[PDB]
Amino acid sequence: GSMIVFDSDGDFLRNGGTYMLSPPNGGGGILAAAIKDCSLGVIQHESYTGWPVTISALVRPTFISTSFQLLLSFAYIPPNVCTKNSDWIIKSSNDFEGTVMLGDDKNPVGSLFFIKSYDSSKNYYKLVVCGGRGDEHCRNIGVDKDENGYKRLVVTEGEPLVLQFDKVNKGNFAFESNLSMVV
Repeated sequence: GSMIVFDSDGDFLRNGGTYMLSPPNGGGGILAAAIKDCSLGVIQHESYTGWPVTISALVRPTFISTSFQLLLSFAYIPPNVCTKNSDWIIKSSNDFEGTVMLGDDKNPVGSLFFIKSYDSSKNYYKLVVCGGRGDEHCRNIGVDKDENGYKRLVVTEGEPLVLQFDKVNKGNFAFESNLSMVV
């Protein structure tokens, strides 16, 4: 059901806007870690505020609807030897149906996501990815641990990563320790 997404303040989510992903049920912020040349995988991690995400629809209205296919990119990544790009993309895995990675130097356009309602009462949302014609074989984005202890954002039919979208706090974000890659 097509409805407009709200940020944590109750304002309409803006197309092309940048928001801090804020899981209401704990676990920490969203950022990336190197997966060994090397590629960056999107992770959740305690004691990290995380990096803001820029959210853009394929059409140009001012506000985002749950029915819109979306491109997601980190508004910040640290200098690194893995990739120049920050677009979220889905890649296969020997451990999951898929995981959320960042595009390498040759794939600057990422995968298509939807923001779907999780709890209408509290304005909680989740991310889903679909295939085929655009809305087929849909899967949740959840969180799960890989062999090396990273809480990876994964494609799954299991319980999703629950989210709110916070307007960017310029303090919590710019903290130098928050801006370094997770090792």
